[PDB]
Amino acid sequence: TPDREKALELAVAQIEKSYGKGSVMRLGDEARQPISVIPTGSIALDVALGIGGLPRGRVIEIYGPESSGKTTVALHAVANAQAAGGVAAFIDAEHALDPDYAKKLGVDTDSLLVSQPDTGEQALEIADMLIRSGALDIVVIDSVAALVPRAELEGEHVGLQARLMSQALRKMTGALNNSGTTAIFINQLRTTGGKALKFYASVRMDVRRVETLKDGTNAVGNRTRVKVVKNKCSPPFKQAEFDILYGKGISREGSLIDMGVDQGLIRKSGAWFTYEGEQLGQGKENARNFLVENADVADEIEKKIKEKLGI
Repeated sequence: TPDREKALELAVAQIEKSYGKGSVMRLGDEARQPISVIPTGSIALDVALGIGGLPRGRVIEIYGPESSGKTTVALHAVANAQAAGGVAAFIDAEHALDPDYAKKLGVDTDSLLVSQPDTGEQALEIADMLIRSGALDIVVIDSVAALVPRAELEGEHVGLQARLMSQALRKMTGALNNSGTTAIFINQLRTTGGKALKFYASVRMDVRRVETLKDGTNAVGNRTRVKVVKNKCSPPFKQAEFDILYGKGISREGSLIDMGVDQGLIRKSGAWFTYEGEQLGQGKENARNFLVENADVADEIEKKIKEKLGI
């Protein structure tokens, strides 16, 4: 129906105009690639997000159970944002951060601004102050659930934690868009996904442990799964798997191999992984180990995956 196709295009454009880009997409669409994004530390996840990383100037939510990897994911966003010359902040109401781990996976913890605020509103106001400066590239709020309202802490009104977020998220959303600063809210499952946060966030990611990685006999890490349940920057509902190795973090090299074979850029002659006629290793671990020992080939593979895809 040629007469229908135009009407459909028109309707889509009218929606796209009056509510902003990404208000409607076909799930098979290619993503519109931004100038800069914050890579996540896994290329598989970067591809699931469409735009190759987390968007700038937007509210991001990352949630999952305890021991899920959601904080690891947020810490890689901090590492990479820093690695590109950015400044980072970490508003903490959990008191759980491990800086040694943070450092190993790549965070410049010395330069990391940290705040341990007294109330939930103090946390968001301080976040807003930092954002409105224009000097921050990323701010992580850990976590939504821990943000206790002042009235409740002072003894003095029941569901005003929801009223608190709504108020602040409206104010914060404008501040983030102007500054180009990404705000990451970490949230726990067992509030569930915020309430206001669920609707203000441009990207929502659901993070979970799938299975224990076998280090011969002992556990060296976890296979992690992430579904992008909400995505205003690129078609949603895509998922990715990657490895989080204890003490090291997300195995970048492991994820290059996974997306490597997925995209045909890496072939398999039996248990051997092959790239460009050369061999990477027998089994996944040798191939992974090879790529960390050979940064140049890992970057070449990373380059070729991005190019074959959107970016």
